[PDB]
Amino acid sequence: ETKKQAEVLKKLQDVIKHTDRDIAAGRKLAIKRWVETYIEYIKYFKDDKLEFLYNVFRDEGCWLGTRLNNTVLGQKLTEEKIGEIDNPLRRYGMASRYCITGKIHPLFQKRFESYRNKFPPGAFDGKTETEFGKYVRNSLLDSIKRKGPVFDFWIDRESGELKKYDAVEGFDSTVKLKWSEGVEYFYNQLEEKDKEKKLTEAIVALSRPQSVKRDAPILDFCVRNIGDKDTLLQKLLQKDKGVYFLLAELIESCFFDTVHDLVQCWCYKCSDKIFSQRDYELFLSSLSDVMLKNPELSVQARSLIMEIWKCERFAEYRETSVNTSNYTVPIKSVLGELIINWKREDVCKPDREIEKEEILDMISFAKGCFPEKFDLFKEVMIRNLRLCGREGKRKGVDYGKFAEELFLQLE
Amino acid sequence: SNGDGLIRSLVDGDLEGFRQGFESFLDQCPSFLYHVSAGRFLPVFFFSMFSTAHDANILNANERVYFRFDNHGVNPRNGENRNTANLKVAVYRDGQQVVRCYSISDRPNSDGLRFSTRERNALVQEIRRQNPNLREEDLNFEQYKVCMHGATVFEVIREKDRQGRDKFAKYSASEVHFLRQLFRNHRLTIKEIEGRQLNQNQLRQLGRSVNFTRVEPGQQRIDNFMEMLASNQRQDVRDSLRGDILEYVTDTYNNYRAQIENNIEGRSQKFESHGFLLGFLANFSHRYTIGVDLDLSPRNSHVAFLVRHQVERENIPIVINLATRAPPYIALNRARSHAERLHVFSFIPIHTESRNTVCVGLNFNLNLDPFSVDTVGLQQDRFPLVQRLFECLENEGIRENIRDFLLHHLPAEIPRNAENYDRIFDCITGFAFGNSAFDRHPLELEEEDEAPITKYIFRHGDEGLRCLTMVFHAEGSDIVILHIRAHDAQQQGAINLQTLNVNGNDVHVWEVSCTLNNQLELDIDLPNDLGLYHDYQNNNANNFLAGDLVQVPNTENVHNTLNQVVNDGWKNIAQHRGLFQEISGALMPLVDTINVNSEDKFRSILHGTFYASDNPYKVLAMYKVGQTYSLKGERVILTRITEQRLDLLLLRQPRENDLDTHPIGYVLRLANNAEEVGQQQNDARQEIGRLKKQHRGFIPITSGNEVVLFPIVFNRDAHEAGNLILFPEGEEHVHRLDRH
Repeated sequence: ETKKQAEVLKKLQDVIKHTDRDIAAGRKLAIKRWVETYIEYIKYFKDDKLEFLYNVFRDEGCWLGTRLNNTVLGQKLTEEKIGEIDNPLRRYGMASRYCITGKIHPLFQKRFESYRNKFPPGAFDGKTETEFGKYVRNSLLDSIKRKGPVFDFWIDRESGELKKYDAVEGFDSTVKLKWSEGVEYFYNQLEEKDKEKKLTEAIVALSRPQSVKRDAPILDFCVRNIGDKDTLLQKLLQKDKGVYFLLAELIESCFFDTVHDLVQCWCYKCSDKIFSQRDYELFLSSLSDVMLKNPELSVQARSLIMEIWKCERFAEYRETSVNTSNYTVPIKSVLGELIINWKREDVCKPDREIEKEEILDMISFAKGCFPEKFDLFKEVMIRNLRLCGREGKRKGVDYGKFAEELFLQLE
Repeated sequence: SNGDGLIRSLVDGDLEGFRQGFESFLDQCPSFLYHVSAGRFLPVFFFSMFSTAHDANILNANERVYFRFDNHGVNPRNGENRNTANLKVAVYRDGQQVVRCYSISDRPNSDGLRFSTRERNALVQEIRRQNPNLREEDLNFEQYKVCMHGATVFEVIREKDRQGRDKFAKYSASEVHFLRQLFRNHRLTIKEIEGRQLNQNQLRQLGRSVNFTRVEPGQQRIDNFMEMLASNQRQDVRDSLRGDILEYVTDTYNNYRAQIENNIEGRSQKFESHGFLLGFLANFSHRYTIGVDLDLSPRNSHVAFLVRHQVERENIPIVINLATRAPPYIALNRARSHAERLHVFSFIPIHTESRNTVCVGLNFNLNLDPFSVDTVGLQQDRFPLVQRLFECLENEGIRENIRDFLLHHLPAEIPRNAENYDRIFDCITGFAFGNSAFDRHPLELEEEDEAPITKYIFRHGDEGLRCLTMVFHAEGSDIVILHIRAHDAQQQGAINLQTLNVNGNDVHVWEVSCTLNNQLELDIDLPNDLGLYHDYQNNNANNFLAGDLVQVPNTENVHNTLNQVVNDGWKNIAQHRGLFQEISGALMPLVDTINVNSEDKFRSILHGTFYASDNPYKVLAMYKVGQTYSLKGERVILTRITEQRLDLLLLRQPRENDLDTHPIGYVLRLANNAEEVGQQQNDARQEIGRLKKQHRGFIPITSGNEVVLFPIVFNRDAHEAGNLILFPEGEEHVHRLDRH
């Protein structure tokens, strides 16, 4: 983004307060996702205009756990004024993306008329007023479209009317548009008999090789609103690596509670396994990555790492992950991150001793599986802790020495 | 690919096989030859290839390799220590009598390029460390030269075998430096140095001043490292870079750190670091379709590359920033910013439809944490110039974004030096005009309101004054005067805005002044509120500059025609002819005001026009399509390299059911008078024929088998709009791609 975008993000995140620090850390990430969506509308807001958003996000009614309540949020964001502070946002764009269908057309009619009034009456003396007004509407809609392809979704260009969408038609369209609030809106318009099916369709359509970060909040909403998670697994297994794609994108956005629910349902309740050895290793290393990027959520990331790593269904995967061969071992992008998390000094953690216990157990497991390769394992781990930089790593500090001290502790 | 491998051919003495394999690698790194003379870029590149060949299963263990950096040292003509060198490599295999020696430098006449007598003895000494039973009588030295220098030529030479002492040279480069330092006289010639006597201690030191180092395979095989990077999963690519690959590259660099860092001053860490990384990638160039995009311009140290077998369409781009002084975590921030804007900087996004990238900060000099890795999404290149000009009035950092927008879209092939000042000025002003004059969108105010913009351009009374002046009047809102002037074009005065119909009572007049300084940076002064419109017009009645304000005509019809041109009508000549008829119609009123004074000005105006319009999705200026290679007891193989560039390349975005990007290419020329017109059409049509000889360059950019090419000549002396831009009248514009 821009430098100003990082500043307004930090300002909005500072407003989030909560006693439960796990809840506060999750809500700050929700604000980050909100900013990444609506940065084009708030990029130039000073503190006088930002106060409106401060009071909106301070409202507990705008929240549902660690996630924003789009029904309450879309209401407050379309109000002209809340408690002596005027809404500084362009309200047409807010009503469009939040599907406030009672206000979309009136707000657009205001912008259409004030924009139409700035053209000279004799500007285009070949066009009729019918053609003149349609040209003004198309120019205005094309102008707002620069902020996103979803901002002409509700205004018919021939009539200027509020467009009407079937529940299924609008649901499929908002999934393709990667439009989180529109997907949830049209979901609640669906017949009950179709709710589970449409959510599953969105999940398998978005769990694809080239998914992006924007897809994760949609995948999170769909999974959270699916009752029969066992049936969802069977439909996801109809597509190659569909299970890996869903979990991977959720992990990168720190939807830990959703991933834990899926891991518990599909792995903890023959020889057929639902994902491969590589999927297994990429789950753990990606969790270790976001663990360092989000220290306030390191407890949840560590729990997820241990659930997946120690799952009895993947005991063979676990042994292979600590097999040192060709001067490398798959667990180095997990054990190294855990050592860095345990040693970081920019935070005040209560349970550093539990972190050390997990690290020593992981090392003892690697030593027990392949005793004749343990010397190379230690050599490989020390080398990786010295060459590969990481977030949360103390600069100029030899982390290979930390590995040497842990190996010496285990005799 | 289908080659044998660069090192494999070289070691076997297959000079022809090495040549074809190397020009295939040059097709993969189109900017490689721009830097072959920058420091030790070329020696380190070849050293990296030799030092990782065993680990890549290219050479066998019994094929022992020895090397040394023969640094050029002090220049006898200015006394300054040079940072260039010759790389000298020898391969020896027990049981084989032939010992092949290679001398690698940018020029075949580079100082001390030949193997010296003391270098032969030091090499034999190294060979004997592993083979104690060596018989030198059974050794047959085959000596080679590998050089490439700027057009650009690359030469592979089998040196003639010389008899007796002439078999090896008297001094290497470093020996001459050693003796010039010993005698404290850097201007001494080799003949003068020969005359000087040396005691026993000095000769002993001189003999150990040259010494070879054996390249030893490590404990890690790298055969499948490119397989790890030929992936469409960003987490997989990031994990493989964070672990095996970047650990191997930095650790291998560390293993030879003493040979790289010692006996040289003023070492160019930037170019050597990029050469080292490129040598690692080049050891896979014969087996993978690797695209490497190198930006080693001043103030830039970027390498972006893409790894695939051949046809993959969504593999992950890898964007690296090589720092030499800043820590790699800062270099990662620069690489992340470069990757976010990859559509602006690189041709890599043309070869992959991935929306995810992996970014890397790397600094070989650090012992701890020489690299850091992250992933970032790829953003669209859609900067609204006029909209940001109004926004920068009250907001910080927007001036930097406006400056970056103009500078980053300059053609990379134009160096930013005082010799090319007018070239850069023509490009900035022409691009800024095309963007602003052809942007059809109204101004979006911060408050919930929209206003149309009437655009003007000011024709200064002095036709020699190098200054682009434009005025943007949003209805009911403020007025912005934009200046982009040269360093010697400073003025004292105001632009008369009486022709404008200002109906609002709050309309202000702003001034945004840009200057291209003598260092070819673009300074944008803080915007100045010149007061209310009627207040501004009251004042300056005795301070109005001489000139005329011309209104930019409407250009909405160009966007609609561009939509039809890039899509359904991309092979219809009549559709292209109509597009330039409308561009001619919009430009003719102001042709002498915008002043299309050069081919750069004409090209940049069309670049800004095509950028602002929704179609085409992507437009590239001076896009390199590829290059051509001409071939011209001693065997000298000399190859001349000729580049084929497209003045303008227009591309669609690949859709799911429409993989054809409809590549449109325009060859642009400028004619100042009628006599030049026929000669400019002939040169433009001849350049078209040169482009029709290139097929492999167009294949990766489209899924179809056709490329549309049109010669375009700007007629500066045209009297009517119908002849301003000359389009071919009445086949010959569809280049059929032969994928056979």
